[PDB]
Amino acid sequence: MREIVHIQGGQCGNQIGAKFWEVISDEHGIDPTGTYHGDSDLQLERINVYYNEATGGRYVPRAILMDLEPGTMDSVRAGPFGQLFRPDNFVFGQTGAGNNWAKGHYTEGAELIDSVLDVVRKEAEGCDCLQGFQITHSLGGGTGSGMGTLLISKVREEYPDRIMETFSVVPSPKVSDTVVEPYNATLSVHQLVENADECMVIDNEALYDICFRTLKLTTPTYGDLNHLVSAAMSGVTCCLRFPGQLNSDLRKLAVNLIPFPRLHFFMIGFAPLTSRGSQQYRALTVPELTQQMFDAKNMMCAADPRHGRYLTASALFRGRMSTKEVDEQMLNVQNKNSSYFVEWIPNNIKSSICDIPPKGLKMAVTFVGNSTAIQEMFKRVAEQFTAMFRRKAFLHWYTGEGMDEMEFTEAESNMNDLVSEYQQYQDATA
Amino acid sequence: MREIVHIQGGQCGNQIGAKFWEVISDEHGIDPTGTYHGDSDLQLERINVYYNEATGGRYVPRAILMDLEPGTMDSVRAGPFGQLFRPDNFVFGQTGAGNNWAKGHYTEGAELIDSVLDVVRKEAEGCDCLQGFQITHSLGGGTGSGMGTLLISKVREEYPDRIMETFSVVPSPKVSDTVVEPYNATLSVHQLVENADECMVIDNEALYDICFRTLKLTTPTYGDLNHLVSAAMSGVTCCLRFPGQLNSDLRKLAVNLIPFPRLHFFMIGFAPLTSRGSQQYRALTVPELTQQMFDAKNMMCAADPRHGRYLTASALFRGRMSTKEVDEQMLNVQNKNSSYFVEWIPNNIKSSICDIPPKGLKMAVTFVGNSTAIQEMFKRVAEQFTAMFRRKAFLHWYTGEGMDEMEFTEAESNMNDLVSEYQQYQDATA
Amino acid sequence: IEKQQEEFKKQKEKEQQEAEKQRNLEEYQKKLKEKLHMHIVKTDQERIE
Amino acid sequence: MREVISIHVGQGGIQVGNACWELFCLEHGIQPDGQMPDAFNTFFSETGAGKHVPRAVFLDLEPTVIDEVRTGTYRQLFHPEQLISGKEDAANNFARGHYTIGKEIVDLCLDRIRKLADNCTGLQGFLVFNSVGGGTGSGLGSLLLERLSVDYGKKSKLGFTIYPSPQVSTAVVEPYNSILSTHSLLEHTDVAVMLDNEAIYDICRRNLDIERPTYTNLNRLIAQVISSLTASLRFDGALNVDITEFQTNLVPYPRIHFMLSSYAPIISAEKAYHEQLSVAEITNSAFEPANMMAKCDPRHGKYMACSMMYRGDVVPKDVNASIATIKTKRTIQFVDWCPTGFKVGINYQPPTVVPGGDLAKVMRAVCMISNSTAIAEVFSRLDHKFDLMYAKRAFVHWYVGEGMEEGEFSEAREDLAALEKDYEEVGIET
Amino acid sequence: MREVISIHVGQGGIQVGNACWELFCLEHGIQPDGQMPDAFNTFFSETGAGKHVPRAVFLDLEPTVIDEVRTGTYRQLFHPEQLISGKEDAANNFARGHYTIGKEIVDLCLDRIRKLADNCTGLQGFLVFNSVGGGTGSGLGSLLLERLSVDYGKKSKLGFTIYPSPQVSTAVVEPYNSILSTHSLLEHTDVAVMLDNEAIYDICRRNLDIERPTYTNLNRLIAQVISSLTASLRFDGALNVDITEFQTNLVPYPRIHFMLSSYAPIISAEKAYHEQLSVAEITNSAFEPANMMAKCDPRHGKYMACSMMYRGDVVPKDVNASIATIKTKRTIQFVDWCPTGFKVGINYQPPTVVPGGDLAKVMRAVCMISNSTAIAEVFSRLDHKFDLMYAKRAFVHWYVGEGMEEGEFSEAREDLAALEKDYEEVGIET
Ligand SMILES: Nc1nc2c(ncn2[C@@H]2O[C@H](COP(=O)(O)OP(=O)(O)OP(=O)(O)O)[C@@H](O)[C@H]2O)c(=O)[nH]1
Ligand SMILES: Nc1nc2c(ncn2[C@@H]2O[C@H](COP(=O)(O)OP(=O)(O)OP(=O)(O)O)[C@@H](O)[C@H]2O)c(=O)[nH]1
Ligand SMILES: Nc1nc2c(ncn2[C@@H]2O[C@H](COP(=O)(O)OP(=O)(O)O)[C@@H](O)[C@H]2O)c(=O)[nH]1
Ligand SMILES: Nc1nc2c(ncn2[C@@H]2O[C@H](COP(=O)(O)OP(=O)(O)O)[C@@H](O)[C@H]2O)c(=O)[nH]1
Ligand SMILES: [Mg+2]
Ligand SMILES: [Mg+2]
Repeated sequence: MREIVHIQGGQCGNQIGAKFWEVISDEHGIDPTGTYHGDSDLQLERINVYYNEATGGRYVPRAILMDLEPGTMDSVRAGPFGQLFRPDNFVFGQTGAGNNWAKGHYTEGAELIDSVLDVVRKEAEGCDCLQGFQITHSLGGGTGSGMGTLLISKVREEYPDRIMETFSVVPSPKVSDTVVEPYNATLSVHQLVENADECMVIDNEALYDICFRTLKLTTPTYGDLNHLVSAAMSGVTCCLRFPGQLNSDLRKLAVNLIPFPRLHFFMIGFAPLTSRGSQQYRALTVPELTQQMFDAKNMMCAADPRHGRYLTASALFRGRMSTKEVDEQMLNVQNKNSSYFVEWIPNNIKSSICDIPPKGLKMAVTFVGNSTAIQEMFKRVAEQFTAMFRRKAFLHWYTGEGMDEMEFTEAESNMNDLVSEYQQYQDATA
Repeated sequence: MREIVHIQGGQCGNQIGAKFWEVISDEHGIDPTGTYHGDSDLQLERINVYYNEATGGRYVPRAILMDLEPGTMDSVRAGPFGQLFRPDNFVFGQTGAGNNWAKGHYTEGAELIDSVLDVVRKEAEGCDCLQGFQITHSLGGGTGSGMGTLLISKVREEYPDRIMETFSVVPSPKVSDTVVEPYNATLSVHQLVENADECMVIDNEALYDICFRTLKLTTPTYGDLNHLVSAAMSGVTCCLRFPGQLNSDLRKLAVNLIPFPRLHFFMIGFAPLTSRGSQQYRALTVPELTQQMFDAKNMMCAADPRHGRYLTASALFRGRMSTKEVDEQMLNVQNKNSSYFVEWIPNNIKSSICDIPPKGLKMAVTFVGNSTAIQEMFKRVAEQFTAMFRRKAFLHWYTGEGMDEMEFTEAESNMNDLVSEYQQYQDATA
Repeated sequence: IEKQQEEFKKQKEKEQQEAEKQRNLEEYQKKLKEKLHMHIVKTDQERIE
Repeated sequence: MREVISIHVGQGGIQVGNACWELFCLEHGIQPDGQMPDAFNTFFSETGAGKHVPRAVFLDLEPTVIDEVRTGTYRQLFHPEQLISGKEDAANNFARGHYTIGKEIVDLCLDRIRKLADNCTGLQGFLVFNSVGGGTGSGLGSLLLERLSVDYGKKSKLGFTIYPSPQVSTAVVEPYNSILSTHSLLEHTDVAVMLDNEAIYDICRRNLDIERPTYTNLNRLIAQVISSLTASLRFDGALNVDITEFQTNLVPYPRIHFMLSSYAPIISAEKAYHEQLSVAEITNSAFEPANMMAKCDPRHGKYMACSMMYRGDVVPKDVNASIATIKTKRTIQFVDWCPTGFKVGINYQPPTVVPGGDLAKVMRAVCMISNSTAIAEVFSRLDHKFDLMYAKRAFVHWYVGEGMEEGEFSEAREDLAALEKDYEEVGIET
Repeated sequence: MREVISIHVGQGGIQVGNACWELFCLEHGIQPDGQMPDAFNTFFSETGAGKHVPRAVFLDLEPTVIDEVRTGTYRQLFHPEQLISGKEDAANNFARGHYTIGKEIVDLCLDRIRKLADNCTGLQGFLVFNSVGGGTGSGLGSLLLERLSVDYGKKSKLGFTIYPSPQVSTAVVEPYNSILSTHSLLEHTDVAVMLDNEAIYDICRRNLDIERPTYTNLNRLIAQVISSLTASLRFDGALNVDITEFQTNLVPYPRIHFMLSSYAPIISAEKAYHEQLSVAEITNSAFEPANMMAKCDPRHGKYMACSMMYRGDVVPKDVNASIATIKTKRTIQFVDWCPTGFKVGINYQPPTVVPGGDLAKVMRAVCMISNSTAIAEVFSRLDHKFDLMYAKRAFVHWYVGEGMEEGEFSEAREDLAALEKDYEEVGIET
């Protein structure tokens, strides 16, 4: 019951999913052949959340994979746990977008999306009670940031009451791999605010910083960043698949973390994270988890959370632990940092406890906090956008496929209005 | 409860700690792998004073090691009992100070100290009831005498009510290994008087004299001086870790040995000390301990204690012995030497008894006396400082990093004022 | 001896001033909060109307 | 021929219902399978041959807790189709569980209530349990109370609500639905008992000496209080009290029926038997402000009426001799228009112990239900918390979009203001 | 139906309380576990079945001694939660234990005192033990006495304080807090008994022939004196004396209640039986100046009143025949306005012997409590010691910085001057 379907688009989203599904399968004891080989009874009670049942007793994820080029899905199939995905759900084009948002949203993405919407509708109509959808995509690419966001609007138009999740990677100015990143980032943020019920920003720069400083491993690769993102993704829905002292589905988090409908851009972090050589030194206790949870360097975004004030915060503890300690520590982390918490909403931290810890760990915490410090990312994105747009650089590529500069002006104005009205509440006082 | 954390800086402080922690571990029966293998029940009751607990049952010291160069900590790790130290507590720079006080206190030491202060704050906030801090460093080096003393002020600013210990090695003019010793000694003494609650001076010359005359061993090395300093260090806090007839924590000594807040520079000594060939001749009795305890050559400083009068004295007896004998001997050592005790404060000797002797010894004594004879060390240090400063020798190295001669003049004036007002009470009469 | 009396006289004067300052600040804050609440009530009436 | 029906709604309600239903089964000798290997009739019903069926119904929209109940050791006890479960959770939204999804479930619950009531012949009244700071709990409790008040009329209903702590909180939006639910049950429930978690945490910490409590320890104490309240209906006693004999003794006026409870003694077996546990000392401990089961100070207000139950071998003369002592004390003062304010009940059955629990076995116990003027502080602080966020209309869109009108928030505020004015008007002397 | 409560505060107080509580348990036949294998009621209370609980409470801020008590053979005797312990020691600072850390502990002690007093029905009075020359002892004793004097009023309190020796001292700052505590208990305690260590050391050396005594030997003699004083309340005697029958016989004026004690015989089993130990010789030995329990010379002053207790097979006529002989002697002279000054008590129970102790078993013993004019010498010498350091304001900063005012030292000096003038005014003949 109350299950969700997985939809991913683009190369970055496909690579994120290729590790997210591996993590989920390892958590539920599903072999790469789709056969259950788990140890505990609880591993099968709520498997309908992510997995479907077919004849022969094997399980198949309800994931939908889409891209405008076939290479990435032809590569993910040969990887581990690549056989679980149903071949029918693979939809792709023969041309690609070339990191051009217009091509992936107006000319090419519009004709292809009917086929993927057909299978999306097939998956949603069938399921017992829908909880919602979760979306993984990147804002630094053309086909992803175009087709995914248009699909968001199409899904929202047909299921207005369901919940919608988006895990979005925004292009940081530090590690830049594409010159046309500001254009399709700014165009995508315009559409994303209007339809997504929840959005979670993730930055490659913050992932590299975490890998270099906390884990202290010499050579980070995309596999480590994907693993961290996958652990963070799994931590959110853990209590929906396992029993606990205070169950809290996604809708309950939506109620408690979004004060106003347009303020739904969160930054997350996962604890504990320790190096291989120091994993024996540390002792896992609730104070040790909560001190690392609110650490500024532990956030999955380069945004500095002590440059603003938290509107609200959430924590999803895992493992068996006493609730009194959790509540007193949450109170203590809020009394010692009163300057960084907005004062006109008292008791702005939500807590939840799940009795099933991750495989290999005795305690774990997932942190989701809505803070005013996120304005800095939109500020720098808009700064680069307005630095590049004033000369109409690279504009002809977009304008040759039916798009105009008016949609750029409206997007810039709406993004600046969002930036302004997000900080409006930072200076608000009672 | 009432535990303390260990912080050491510089090469000399690191070498002192490398033997202090070995002595403590041998006293508590902790193997170099962190596993308890002791014999007595009392060995574990108060182990929380110096050691933390981690998963797997092993113990880890709450020590913080800092230096401006990585060599010394990369060397102490390979020594015996080097694995106990948590790798996370090691903080170091890549440049070093080059025995220049300005570099280790203004330019390089200021930027690095944030990281070490982070772990210091982590250690202190967590512990059950803080008693205080103890600091080991040398006044003859640049990075040590700069960063340690600035850290003293930073710690004092945040914990004004806790107690602070400093074991400071001052450069003697007899055995000189650095030409710029007077400058960073005089600069450090200026800051040390303002913030340290207790200070204990130790001289290499006195250690060599003791090793050559009392122990009569042919070839002294730094390991023997470190062992003597470590035994003296352990003797002070013994009754805080073991039961006894009259327990006396560090704060009780602070109350009883410091008459005025600026007179907190003590010189110490340890008894008994006997040669290998004469360890069978001697019989350990309270008179034998007390006659060696007040012996002038037994002091850990070259200062001659019969060149002045004791303001107060303290003794920390170890082992099981009768209190009546201790009190009568303390009275006798004060009646036969009335000329060397100040007359306007009667009964100026404090005694304490701890029932647990050192491993291998049946009785031991640690002596801490506040005497007016310490003026001679500051006199000679200031004499060398003013002999070198009048020509502005080596001054450009310090003045090229933002420091000026005014801070030298103020330091000299304050040090001379301390020298004068310390002897002011020597001639005072009732 | 002169220095001893003078030193205690200068220190004694310090401490008293600090205690008094803290008390004044606290009282002021409480009165201001009450006034703000009444002003808020009148504003509430206008929005309701 | 005397019966009572208990209603459990929400996660907290179900988790305290489990706690009370181990205790009742243990106290009446019924095995977890429901089989005995004439006092049971108050809570149970005979099936003709063999097992007993509880007169209880479990409600929740979120299926996890009910599924946990239906697989534990008590799977055979409860009737399979009185554990009504939904599919979609209200997610802390009050408007959801009162207007959207609770309406489609409430009919089945009312049908079950009718089917249980037609079996009883001497129905004393209803009991209901619900944690107030949640969507489904507060909303469904309000709707059920409103339906029952018109279906049955004058039958008595008792509510054991758990209000949020003064500063400790798990959600961020619980003041809104707490205020709305207080509005709903103010004019619909005959008795409401205060049960916030912080006071019980302090009780456990101080008396039970548990430093890491969980929810089960709290629920066991609540279950013991319920058993003490309802013991008089199913055991012989020298001075009996019925449920219907409350509004004539504790409720001076129809609006004022919120009171706070206390229990004594609370002590562990490790140090219980060293002291005699006389009736005087337990009745003194019960009146201690620190032993209130709700975090309110009785020293800040007058008492209106005290109803307090004993059980064990207590003799009435010893009870009178202790009521006199309490009337003597100057720190406890009653209201002017109430000369006598004590209602005393005495029962013979000593409290039963649950194996593996915290409380030890004792021969005397006291449970007090006291109505006092000091309860207005919790209303004032909840009102202050509500006003802060309602000034800016925060989180209101999550409620307006679930069918609730804009003006519904204001009238709850007006009713709380009326209640606070009424509490002030009653407490003034004539 | 007669009871007394003993209060033990500080290290010396707890160490003498242990000494008296072996003796009482041995004298009433109670095993160390508290189980007997109607006279016990004075010191103990019956729990209904089995063990007995002492009417004593142990106080200390420094946890070592209490932890030693809670692990010895007497762990099962004392109630677990009447051994109140702190975390931080006062460290010989009087201002600490009266203004800073003692205030937060005193409330628990007063609650325990109330809980013990409500059990007693015929409470005779309180006993208190505290070594005066310490921070926590003197400060907490002063605060407890000040609270009790107003909570209970006219109930009698007896203080067995241990003043410092004339020349032998363990601390260096004990005159300050000794004078302050004398100030505090001058107007707050009904009886104060002198107990300095030097006199008892001389007694042990001369009579017991022990050349290396420890604190236990001193505490056993003090325990024997306490037992002799309180024997008359729990054993049948030809001439009984109650505690309340003291201020009418030994205290001529409300200010004068400091008196010094003596005991006889004190002799070892190796030479005890060679002599007959007649009543005349023991009552002569008790009046010998060298057998005073405080180092004061009675030949330097007049006597005011002598209260002296016998126990064993003594006959009153032999007592009278010995009082006459003492009145005859020319070296002992009484004050002019007191014709008869002796109060005599006779008890039948001989003193009990502790196994492994120093004293032997005898059939006759005498304990005298004598009030004499010569006690002013200890006040004069303590005053002289105080003035020497207070002239230069030494060690005052350790007290001013703990909340105490500057002028508080002067008024204690004025009260001592008043007491010394009063003692001179009383001793002059009319
Ligand atoms: N005393 C006690 N309180 C609980 C317990 N579980 C939850 N609560 C309280 O209940 C409040 C939230 O309501 P819940 O009962 O957890 O959830 P709910 O009532 O089912 O409402 P939903 O969130 O819509 O499911 C929290 O603030 C907790 O303080 C419990 O086991 N014991
Ligand atoms: N007769 C006797 N005197 C003692 C004993 N122990 C300590 N004293 C005296 O107590 C004085 C100091 O006070 P302590 O009792 O030791 O310490 P305290 O009262 O707990 O005060 P703190 O130092 O703050 O802990 C010393 O001068 C001793 O003479 C003892 O066992 N027997
Ligand atoms: N975490 C992660 N990020 C990736 C990976 N591959 C690419 N990216 C990010 O995705 C961005 C490029 O997106 P792109 O591949 O053009 O998306 P597309 O246009 O939808 O195919 C780069 O800035 C990378 O930082 C990966 O394997 N893991
Ligand atoms: N006791 C002892 N003293 C040492 C040792 N090594 C160096 N010293 C002393 O430290 C002084 C030099 O200090 P330095 O190493 O420059 O301190 P740094 O600048 O902080 O690294 C010399 O005068 C030595 O006497 C050692 O192993 N033991
Ligand atoms: Mg729920
Ligand atoms: Mg002590």
